[PDB]
Amino acid sequence: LCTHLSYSRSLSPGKAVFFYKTAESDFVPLRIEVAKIPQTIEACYVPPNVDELYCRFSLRVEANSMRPYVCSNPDVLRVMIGLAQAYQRLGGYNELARRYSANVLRGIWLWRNQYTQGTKIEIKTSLGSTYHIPDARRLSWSGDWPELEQKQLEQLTSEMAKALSQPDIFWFADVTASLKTGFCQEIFPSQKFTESRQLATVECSDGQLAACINPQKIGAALQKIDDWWANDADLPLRVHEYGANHEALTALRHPATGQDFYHLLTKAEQFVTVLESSELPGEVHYLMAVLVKGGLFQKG
Amino acid sequence: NRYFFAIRYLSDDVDCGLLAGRCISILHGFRQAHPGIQIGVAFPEWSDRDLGRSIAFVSTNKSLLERFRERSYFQVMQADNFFALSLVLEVPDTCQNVRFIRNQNLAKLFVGERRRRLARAKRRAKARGEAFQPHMPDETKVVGVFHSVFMQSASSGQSYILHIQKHRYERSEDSGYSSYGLASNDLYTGYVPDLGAIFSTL
Amino acid sequence: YGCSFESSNPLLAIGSLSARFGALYWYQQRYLSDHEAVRDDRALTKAIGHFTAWPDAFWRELQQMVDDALVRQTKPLNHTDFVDVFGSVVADCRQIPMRNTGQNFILKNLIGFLTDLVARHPQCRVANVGDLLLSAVDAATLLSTSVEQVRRLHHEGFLPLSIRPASRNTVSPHRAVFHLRHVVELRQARMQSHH
Repeated sequence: LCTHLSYSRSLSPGKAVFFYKTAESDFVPLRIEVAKIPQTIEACYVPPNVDELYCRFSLRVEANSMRPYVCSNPDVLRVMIGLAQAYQRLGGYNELARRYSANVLRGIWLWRNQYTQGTKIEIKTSLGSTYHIPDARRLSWSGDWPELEQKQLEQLTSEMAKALSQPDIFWFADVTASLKTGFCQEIFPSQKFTESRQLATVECSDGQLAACINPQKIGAALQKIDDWWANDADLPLRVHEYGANHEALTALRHPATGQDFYHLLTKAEQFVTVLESSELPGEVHYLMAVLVKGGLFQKG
Repeated sequence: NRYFFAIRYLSDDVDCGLLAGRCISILHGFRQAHPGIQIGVAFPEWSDRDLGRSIAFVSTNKSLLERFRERSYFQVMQADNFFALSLVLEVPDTCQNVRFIRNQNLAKLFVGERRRRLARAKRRAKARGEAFQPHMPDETKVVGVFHSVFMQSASSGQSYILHIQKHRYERSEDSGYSSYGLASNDLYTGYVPDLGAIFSTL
Repeated sequence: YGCSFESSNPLLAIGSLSARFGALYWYQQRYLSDHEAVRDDRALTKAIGHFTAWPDAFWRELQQMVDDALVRQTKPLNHTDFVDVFGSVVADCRQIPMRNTGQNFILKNLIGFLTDLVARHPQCRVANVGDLLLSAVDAATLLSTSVEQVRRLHHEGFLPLSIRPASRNTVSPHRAVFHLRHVVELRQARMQSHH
């Protein structure tokens, strides 16, 4: 290893905002009511006579895991470059793109608000494509998707596979979903972290406030595609260097097992050798996923 | 002209909101056996931060209050060293009164209440034959401090919360207590002495 | 001195001698609490009649104390210790020396009961019986396995931990931390054998 090594993030959303349409104007925000009772109570629900609620966010994808942002060691750099390319030319970006793409179309980024009478998801991109999932309530992590839907997963996978692997393509997606709702259904936006509770909003250009979901909360949902441990797929974990599992309060790739990122980072010379003899194993899939969610890998 | 007795909780881990609810339920059951009675509930350890670890009952009929004290629940809880009980004695003549009014208006702070109110309003319009056209209020309200008591429903499948406020007494009219020995904002006037005094007895 | 029985309808009428000895020891501490009066014959003589309606009496003894416990409740049940309601009846199952269910018939009936108890009390908004907390040494007994195996089972994620401990500390075997309904279900799901 070496003293300085960093990657930046290769995939990121902006934030999500809730709103509805009227006959008089196209963008009316969903608002939150507060009573000072400081120590307050507050509430948010769809108001009477609005039949459906809209949620929207934007996504940029960048081929930025091909090269270290900073590296202080010429030998570490030579290897990391050789590895990313050794992988790229055998495929594998398709696999990562398939996993990311599946999560967008499924709709899990809606977290606790998935319980609707029918959710429709529409996607537009900067290359001129449009995708349409008429009903997002039925698509599993594991299983065969119904016809015409399986197909759009392949088409979206292809655009993203490119966005992740070739530079100088400026790829944007614009994701809007519609929630068909109940009579006065409660809505669950992001909460504020404090030292009673408060909810998060954003300001509109006209001064009104609106309910929202934070950027990283959308992001945490998209990248939850780690099921390469213990030969038991279950449900996937949010990619983490130690395999953290918040629900059970544990860690699946505890350093004690030799299965964490840092042990694996030191075997790069051996992986490149294998790729040259090539089948891609779980060990290199994990590593590539972490490099995409870049951060500090230092003080070796 | 007034008699009382008090109960204190001995255990440091006691949940006041859960436990207080049982004493009220007993009072209610007693009220059902003998409709023509009046017994008030007081909180002599009331604070702005918490409800307190003690409860007291106040009335005017000594012989009736003794009968209440003899209810089996209280006797069991004492025997197992959960409760400390006092005897019935006369209320001191050197104190001030408080109301302990309960406020159902606070229900409107929660989504479930608004949903029910509107569902009824829609249906109610059919008699009028006009289109359902509801009109909502503004974004800011101000309310006073209140504490919660956990309550079970009477012969049904529900549970809910009582919201208690404390108001200072002002004298007028004649009295009456609600089924829970609580006061109402209107047309249910009564009061209790604020016996935070002489509490060294338990 | 020997067993030699046929038409053994009572649960005390079958088995190896060690089990037959253990069953009597258990009966004695639990129902002959009166101080020794060297009624060595008479004191134990009654144990056989006692067991003749066992398949239908043991459960009532357990049911009685669910209700008497309930009416003395002071905390919401999901922070209440299993022991506060059932009084270590589980630990007593360890006086018979055998570990498996098909031979240790006292444990077999206690589990039967607890499975039914959970079954008639499904999860809802207000906590109820079945959400009580067990300690590590208790799951080991109900799951018919040693304690270290429970730690391994936790580490792999087969069951959740409900109480958040402080940092730079450890949770001891005596601390109450798993929900009853979680243990009953896991056992049916992945702990059965030919025993």
